[PDB]
Amino acid sequence: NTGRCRLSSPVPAVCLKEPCVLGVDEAGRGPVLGPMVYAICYCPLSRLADLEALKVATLTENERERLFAKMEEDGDFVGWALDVLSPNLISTSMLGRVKYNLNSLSHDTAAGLIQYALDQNVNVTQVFVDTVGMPETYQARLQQHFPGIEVTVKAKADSLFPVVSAASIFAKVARDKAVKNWQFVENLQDLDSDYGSGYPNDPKTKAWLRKHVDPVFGFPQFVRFSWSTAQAILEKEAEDVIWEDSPHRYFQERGLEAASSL
Amino acid sequence: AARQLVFLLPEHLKDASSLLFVKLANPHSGEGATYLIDMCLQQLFEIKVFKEKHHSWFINQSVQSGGLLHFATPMDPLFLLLHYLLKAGKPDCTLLLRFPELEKSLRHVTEKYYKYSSEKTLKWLEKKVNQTVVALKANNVNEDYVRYAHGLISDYIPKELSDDLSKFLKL
Amino acid sequence: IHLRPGSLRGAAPAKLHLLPCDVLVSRPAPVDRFFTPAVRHDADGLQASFRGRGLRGEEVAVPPGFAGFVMVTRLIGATGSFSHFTLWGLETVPGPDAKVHRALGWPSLAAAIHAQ
Repeated sequence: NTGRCRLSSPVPAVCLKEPCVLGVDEAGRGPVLGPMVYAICYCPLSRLADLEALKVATLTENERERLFAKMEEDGDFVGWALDVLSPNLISTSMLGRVKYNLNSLSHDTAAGLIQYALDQNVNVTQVFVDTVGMPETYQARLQQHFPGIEVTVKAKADSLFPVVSAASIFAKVARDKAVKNWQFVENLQDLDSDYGSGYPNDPKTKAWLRKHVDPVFGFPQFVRFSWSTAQAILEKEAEDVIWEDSPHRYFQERGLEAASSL
Repeated sequence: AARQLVFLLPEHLKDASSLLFVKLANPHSGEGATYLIDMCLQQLFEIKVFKEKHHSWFINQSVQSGGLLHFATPMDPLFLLLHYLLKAGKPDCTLLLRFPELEKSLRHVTEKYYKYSSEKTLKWLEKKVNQTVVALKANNVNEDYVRYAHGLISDYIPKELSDDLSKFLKL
Repeated sequence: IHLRPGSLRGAAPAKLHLLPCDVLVSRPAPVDRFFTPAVRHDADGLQASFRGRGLRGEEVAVPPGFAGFVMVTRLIGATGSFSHFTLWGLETVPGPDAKVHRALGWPSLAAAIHAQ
C-alpha cells in the first residue's frame, strides 16, 4: 500500500471484448480529516440501459450503500476500481519543497485509475470525468495524456452519465467505510472520535482539531496537515518549527566553529 | 526540560585504565574557547561545534533545539602554550602546560630558562602544512593543496599572518 | 565544569534523530507515539514525516575510534550513549557532500594537525 491504496474488482469478461465506457469521480476532496477517494466505474456500451436506472440526477448514506451492493451484485458486466489517498499522502504531497497542489494530486490520481483500466485490457472507447467548475483545462491535460480515446470532462457528469453517477457512489461509499474504520479503532483504543462532518467550516471539526494539538507533533495522521485551517491551528497551538525554506573557509564548509558557549 | 549536549568523545575516555572542561584563550583569534583536559592520562582536546541553520534533535523521548554536535578532538598543547611567550617576540593557563613530556615538546618553537625562537617555529609550522597535506590526500578534501594546507594551521595561530610570507615562499 | 568516566562507562543507549528543521523550544516529546510509527524502511534509507512533511533518512555512523554521548549539567554527567544516529532530510535524503557528513570527517583530519 505505502502512501495510497488501490482496491479493484476483477474485470468482467464482456469488458475485454465489448466496447466500454468509463466514469471517473471522487469523494473526500474537501475535508481536513480522512482520505480522498477516487473511483472508476466501467460497463459495456450495450449494457448502459442497466445503469440508466442506478443513476441519480442527495441520495442518503443508506440508499448509497444499497445502490453500491446492487452494482456489486451485477459484477458480470460492471467493473470498478478505487484509489484511496491517505490524509498523510495528501499532507506530504502538498507540503513538499516542490509545490504540488490538490488539483494536480487529484487529476494525476484520475490518470492512474483510467490507466489501470487500459492496462487491464478494458476495451475503453469513451471516458467521462466529473469536475468542479471550468472543465476545459482538465479536458486538455486528460485528452492529451489518453490520445487513443474520447475523454469528456463536464461539471454535471454525476448527473449526465450513469457511469460517472456509479463512480460517484463507490467513491462516497469507500470514503464512508474508511472514516468508520478509523472511528472503530479510535473507540477501541478509548480515543475521541467525535469530530463532526470533517469539513474545516464546521465549528465541531474546528473544535476537535483545537482539542488535538501535541505541542511538538501537532495533529494525529488523520489530519490533512496541508490545509490552511490545519496550519493556522498549529501556528497558535504547537511549538514553532523552522524548516530549510522557513582556513576560516574549511570550518565554514563543514559548519564548524569553536565553543565559547561552554 | 534541561539543555542536552550532543558529544563525540574519543573511544578511550570511557575506560579508567579525572576529566575537566577548562576555558582557555583562543590561540588564533578570540578571548576564549572550551578545552577538555585528561588529568589521569594527562592530555588536551579542543571543543568544536557543528551548528547549521534549521536542525533540532530528537534525543530519546524529547526534542532538543539547534541540532548542535560537539566534538572533543586531540589538541597539540604547542599551539595553546604559544600565547604565554608569543607577545614578547624574542585563568586556567596554569594546569594547561604542566604535564609530562612538556619540556621535550617545548623544544620545537621556543626552547629553568625558556626563550622563544622565530626560526624553529617557521620550520615546525612548515612541517605541519606537509603533515596536513598527507591527511588531505587520505581523507580526500575537495600543487593546489599548498595554499589550502597552510590555511588550516592559520585557524590555530595568529603568526600565520606573519606566516603569509611563509605562504608561497616557505618563510 | 568536570565529570569522571563513571557517567561515560555506564551511559545507557539513546536514540537520536537529526531533523532538517528547528523545534524552537527544548522539551520532552512523544517520539514513540508520533515519530517512530511513521518510520519505514526501503532500498534508499528510511521514510517518515513531521508536521505533514515528507522526510527521507539514513543511519550515520559516529567516526571510527569515536564515541557518542548525550550530556546534561560546575559538573556535567552523561545521560545517554550512542554509536550512530538517524540523519533526516526534507523530501530527499541529505547528500554525501552535506555539512553533517563533512563535520564527521573532522576527527580524522584533527589527528593529523595535532600529531606530535
